[PDB]
Formats: sequence, C-alpha cells, structure tokens
Amino acid sequence: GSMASIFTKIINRELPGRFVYEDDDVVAFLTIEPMTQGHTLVVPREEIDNWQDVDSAAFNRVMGVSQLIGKAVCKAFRTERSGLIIAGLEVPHLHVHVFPTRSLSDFGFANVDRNPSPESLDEAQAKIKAALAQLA
Amino acid sequence: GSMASIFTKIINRELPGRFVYEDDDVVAFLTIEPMTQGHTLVVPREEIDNWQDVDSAAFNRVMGVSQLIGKAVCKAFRTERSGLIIAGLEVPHLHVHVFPTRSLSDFGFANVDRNPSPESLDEAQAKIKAALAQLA
Repeated sequence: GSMASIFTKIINRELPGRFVYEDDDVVAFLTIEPMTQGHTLVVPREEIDNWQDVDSAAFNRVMGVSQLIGKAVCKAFRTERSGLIIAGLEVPHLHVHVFPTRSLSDFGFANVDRNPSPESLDEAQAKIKAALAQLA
Repeated sequence: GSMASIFTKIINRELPGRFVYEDDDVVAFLTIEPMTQGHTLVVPREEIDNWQDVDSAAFNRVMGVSQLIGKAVCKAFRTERSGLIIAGLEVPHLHVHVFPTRSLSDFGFANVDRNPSPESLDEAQAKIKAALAQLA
C-alpha cells in the first residue's frame, strides 16, 4: 500500500507503470503523487540509495537521463524551467524527481496531487514521450 | 535586495559569504535563506543557467561537488540523508541546493529561515569545512 511498496512493484513490473524512458541502466516513469502534471521519477535499475554517496559514474548517468527528462517536460508542458529534487525519505531506492515548474510553491511534498486522474497521467506520458522523440 | 542581487554580490565578494568549497570551476557557500541549517549552494563560476540544457562536462563538475557537499552536510549535522533541489526561479545562474534533511517538510521555499543568526551560519560553515577536510 505504501509509496515504497508500489514503487518497488512498478520497477519490478509486478504492477503497471507509465514509463517514459528506458535504457540499460536507467528507467523513468510517472509518479502517482505528482507535484505538477508531468512529474517523472528517474531511477537507476540497480538498487542504490543515498545520492551523495553513490559512485560518481552511476550518479552522473542518472543525472544525464534527468537532463533529458527536464528538457522533455519543459517542451511537453510549455514551461521555461523544470524543477528537480532528490529527497529519498519515502522510497529507499535512488530516484530523481523531475517536473515542469511555474512557481516556487511547486516544490515540496505538502501539496502533491494524491489522486491524479488516469487521463492526466495518460496525457503526461504521451506528451513526454512525444517530446523525447522530437529531442532524440 | 532581491535574491538574485544578493547572490551576485556574494559570488563577487561584495557582500560577505560563508564559503565552504572552492576549485577552479565550482564554488559552494551557505545560502542566506536556509531550508535547514547547513543549506549550501553549489555554483559554477561560469555564467550558465538552465540545468537540463548544460553541457555534460560542466554539469558533471557541479554534480561532483554537489555529492561532496552532500556527504559533508550529512557528516557535519549527523543526518542519514541530504536533500538536493534545482529550481532557478529566484536566481538566474545555475545553482544546486544541498542541505541535511530529516523530514519531507524541509523541502521547499515556504519556510526558509529568512534571517538566520550569525552564530548558526558560523557554526554551519565551521562544521562543513571540518567534514570536508575529514573526507578529503
């Protein structure tokens, strides 16, 4: 039921996720508690945690894919900037939050959408994928 | 008295700053509006902005120093975790926010300490610098 248990099932393909990106080392998929529409989690496939202590090569791969996602969410949702957060307090598997941003109030966990509609998520997924295709 | 104005003054040493790290490419100093004690800004010397668009050489140097600062704040303030944020809505020069964290509520701009004590800043700078020497 927890955010961590659902996260684990999504990456293990034991529950459906809305993925937007996959390579040999990193995947990205939509959160179910988005700060703004398009809020994506960028995640190493291996279980590592504690961003500041992970190997620089591994961290830089993850942040490289986060850059691509940040470019995509700006394009897809028509924002000048993208926000990025690493927190780790809910799920102990490294993941980078990347989302389009319009205000400083976007940042943080108090006002996340705890119930986004399936069409909103479908739409965020499709727009990010289209943006990534244009960028590729 | 804008954040952008003050940030520029600090970088240029026109206002005093509590620097914790300096190399040829990147500097780090305590922010004047900390989310938690020890909140540090990691800043490329180069005039660049928009994290997701930054070339990988430059971005990866900033990432490396961000990890180092993250390790130092965790050690200095005895927290398991550090938070990382990139926002950019207040200051149009790339800067990564790195701070020790114990709670999701730490994240975000709604309750920064807008006028932290000289004592809190002095102790934070001292403890971070000690931790950095210890990790070197």
